Amino acid sequence: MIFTKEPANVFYVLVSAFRSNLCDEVNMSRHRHMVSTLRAAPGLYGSVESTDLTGCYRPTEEKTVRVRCKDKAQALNVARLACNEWEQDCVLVYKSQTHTAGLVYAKGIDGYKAERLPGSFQEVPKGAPLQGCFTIDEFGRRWQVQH
Amino acid sequence: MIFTKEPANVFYVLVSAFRSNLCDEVNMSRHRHMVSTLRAAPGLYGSVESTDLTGCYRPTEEKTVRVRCKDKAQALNVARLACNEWEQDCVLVYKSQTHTAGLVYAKGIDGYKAERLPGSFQEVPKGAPLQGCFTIDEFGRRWQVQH
Amino acid sequence: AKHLFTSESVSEGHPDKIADQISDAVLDAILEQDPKARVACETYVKTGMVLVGGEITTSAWVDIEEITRNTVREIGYVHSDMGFDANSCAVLSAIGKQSPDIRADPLEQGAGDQGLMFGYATNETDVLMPAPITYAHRLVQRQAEVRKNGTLPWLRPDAKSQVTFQYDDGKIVGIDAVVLSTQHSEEIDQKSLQEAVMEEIIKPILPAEWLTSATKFFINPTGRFVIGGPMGDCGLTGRKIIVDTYGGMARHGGGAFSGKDPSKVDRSAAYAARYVAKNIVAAGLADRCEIQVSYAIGVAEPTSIMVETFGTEKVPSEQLTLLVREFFDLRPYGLIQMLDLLHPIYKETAAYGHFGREHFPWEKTDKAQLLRDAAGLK
Amino acid sequence: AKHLFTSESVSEGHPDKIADQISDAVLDAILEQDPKARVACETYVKTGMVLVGGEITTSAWVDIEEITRNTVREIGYVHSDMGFDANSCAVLSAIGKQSPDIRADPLEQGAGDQGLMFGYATNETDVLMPAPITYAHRLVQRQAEVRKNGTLPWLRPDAKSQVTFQYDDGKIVGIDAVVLSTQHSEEIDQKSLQEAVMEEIIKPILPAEWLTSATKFFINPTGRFVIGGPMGDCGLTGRKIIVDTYGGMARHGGGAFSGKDPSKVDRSAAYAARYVAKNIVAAGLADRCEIQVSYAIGVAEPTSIMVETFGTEKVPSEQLTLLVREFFDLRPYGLIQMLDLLHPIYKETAAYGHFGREHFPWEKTDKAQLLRDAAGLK
Ligand SMILES: [Cl-]
Ligand SMILES: [Cl-]
Repeated sequence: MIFTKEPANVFYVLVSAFRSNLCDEVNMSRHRHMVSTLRAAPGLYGSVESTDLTGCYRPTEEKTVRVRCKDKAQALNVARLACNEWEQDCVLVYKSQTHTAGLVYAKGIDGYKAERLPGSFQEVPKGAPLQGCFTIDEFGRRWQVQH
Repeated sequence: MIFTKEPANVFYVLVSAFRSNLCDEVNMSRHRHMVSTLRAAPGLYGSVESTDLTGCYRPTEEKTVRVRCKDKAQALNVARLACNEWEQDCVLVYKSQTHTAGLVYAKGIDGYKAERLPGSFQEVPKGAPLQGCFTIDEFGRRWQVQH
Repeated sequence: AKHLFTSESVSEGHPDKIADQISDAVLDAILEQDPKARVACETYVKTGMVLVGGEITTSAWVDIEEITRNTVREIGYVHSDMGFDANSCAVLSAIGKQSPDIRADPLEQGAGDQGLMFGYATNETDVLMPAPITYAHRLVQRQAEVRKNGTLPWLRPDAKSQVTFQYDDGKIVGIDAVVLSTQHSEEIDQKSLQEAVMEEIIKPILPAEWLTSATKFFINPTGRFVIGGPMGDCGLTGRKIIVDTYGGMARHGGGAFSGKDPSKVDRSAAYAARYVAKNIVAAGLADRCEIQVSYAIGVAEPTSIMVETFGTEKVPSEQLTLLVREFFDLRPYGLIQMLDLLHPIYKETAAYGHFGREHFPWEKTDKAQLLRDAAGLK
Repeated sequence: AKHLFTSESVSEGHPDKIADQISDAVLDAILEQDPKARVACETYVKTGMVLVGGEITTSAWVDIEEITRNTVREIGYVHSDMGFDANSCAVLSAIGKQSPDIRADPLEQGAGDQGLMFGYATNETDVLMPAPITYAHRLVQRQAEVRKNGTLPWLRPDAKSQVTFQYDDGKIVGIDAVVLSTQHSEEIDQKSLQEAVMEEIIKPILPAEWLTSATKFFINPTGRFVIGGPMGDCGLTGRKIIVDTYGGMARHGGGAFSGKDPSKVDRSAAYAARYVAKNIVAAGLADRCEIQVSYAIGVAEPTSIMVETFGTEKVPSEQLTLLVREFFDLRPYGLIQMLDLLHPIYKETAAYGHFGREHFPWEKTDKAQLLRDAAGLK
């Protein structure tokens, strides 16, 4: 599906500040702190559009923020912030209308690896089985990178 | 296929004056005689449109005449002529545009049986296997009642 | 998998078809004198006036008023009681005539304007056309034939038809509804009109086996239809494009045909697309074929060629697209050369459909044998 | 299974769209005073004149000349250098106004005229519309937005777009050709126009990943485009029906929309067919759905209803046809009641497509949940 309502040629970053080895009390503090930092510099990171997304993996969960980035450079700054300041392994970045998703490994002070995932970030039909990693949005719709 | 070029609501009779137990010299005489009789009374039998069709069965062959009948009553007179005067078992009769075919057993002086064949009288694609009874027209196109 | 499909058609007396015939009558008159002319004629028909407008690039001299009055008179509007009189109607001309100009390759001329063209062909009928549109045209054509020859003198030019066919697994098994609205004179009563129309128009045309007891007939459902034609409703050129080509059975690019010279791809390419679509089906390559050709203004080669067989192709689809480019020259001037469109034959094509009538240059299946050999189907 | 598909669109300055907007501007003015009016307006636009004609059955008083001049002035034709001036153009009115008359069931009113209507909806896009037509509308809409806000002051109202999408197994993988013909002033040179149009119109609209090096751009392929609009070509109401609805992706019934009041099934039923088609796809019943509704003049119930899912249905096809008849009231007055069409909202719908914009009554997916429960898909 082509989400033509979304403004074209912008980048969405799904980013969390959680860890699987920490108290959820601490994780929530980290998440609030990260959201503050992103909002504090909208010129650098872009506009935070939603803070009420849940992630998943395989089943653990975490709060995730969607940041709308106006350009690829902003998206890298968000990715760098997660990987360097919040010890994240990667962030999910997908295009505006095509939702062509990829994992960005911005680890390190300079340079970055971007791995394009095969397929597009799309809603998983209700009743279909979830496999591996998926994301639930603020409306309870389930999203996954589908090949 | 719907043969819209043909005039609607008329009947076509495929009729032969052949036999499997007679000399082909005699059969040709019978065929010429039958054609003369049909042409002699166009008000009763309709218009003879082609005399250069071959039949088949199962592989024997025979010359067949196509008579265009303006009404069902004319078609019965052609069928009666074949069954009574030329000892034919049946004639093939099909509609004008839909080519909905059926066998008519007009045997006897009065009354008649009509058996609708399942399907329509249609051209058999070139290269496809012929099965059982078929008809070759004056253009060498092969025709069969297809279910 | 039963499903009802409906197609409709209008007679030559319909206001939207009067404009089409008037536009093409002007086109045919110009093509007789200057075959290489450029004509884009638009006609607007109102209650008592006919407005003929457009831009013409030719050296020919034509009398627009004489052509328009003769065209309407031939349709059968002769006095005001019918609602429109050919001899006493205003014929305004807004035609802007120019002068033709005066060394490169003629086949490399770019398209004069951009657009989309769709061609369709199916082995459903003998003439390789959708069945519902063909019989819809038969009813209105029969109505004009009966009216003119004098079988039913009380008929009047305006008439509309609509036939609802009942398919079953892709094959027609009957007719579910027939609608035939016709204009008549006040002489005939309503009850006798329905009996005459049913016996003299619907019966001779539609096959008797399709018309069962479940078939519903709507012959002038409202009531009397005395005053019609241009007075009843306005008429403009190109408002009946769907009933011209295929009805609702096939997609349409949206370009009107009537009043356009062959040099405009909005008309010639649609004829060409039908030409290649008919040949592909006639060659046995596919049971149904749909061709889309798109041109950019000022560019010779088409911007895109699409062949769709709806999964009924005897050869791989990507091979068909190669065959279309190999055999058929789809450049804007190549269409004219391979179809011989520079003749005054467009007056007859604006009445009961541009397709399905075998006496047209684009309705010839001559390259069918070549395509079959190229595809290696023996 | 790669295949190129092309769709096109025209700006609000196109002559065929000026007539559509003028016709609907008249319709909206009448609906403000008499919502139950009957309007059938046809507009013909020439080099220096606008002819507004049709038949109106209302008690409202409207100034046709004032409405027409305001509509053209808002488009942006203000002086003769553009080829058309709103303040100094002839506005002839051929409108024939009548008087409305004065107990049966209102929902049992028969259709005022026969016709075919097609509705289409696919899960290809977010708004449940074909992708090629949506982006074709974006380019021309962006051109008008840029011209009006002052980003590119040298643009002029007339503009046409055409985008060729490259499908692969039913999914878009790129764009193969972009055509953007725009009218400008003589001030700007040709080379600088292409750079500005490419950077300011094509780049912000189309996704960057689709525009590869193989994409071909045709920006004013011929040359200068200074004088355009009505002078360049004639314009008539309903000549751009295909670009309005879906482009070439879906079949069309052939009935024009602009200038027709909701009481005419040629417009309301097309909106209703889109309404039921969008709900079926939104309910998850099918990935693609096509609805055909046919009416006979003087008959309330549709003569035929056809649902086509192209073999993408999650429920048996014969069950879908029952659901359509169960939920949606398709009688000619039932369409108005279930869509609330008696409002002056048709001026906005005659510019960049009647479908795909969610602020329209027929673009609401409210019965989607009910249909899904009825089909028992949980
Ligand atoms: Cl990416
Ligand atoms: Cl029979």
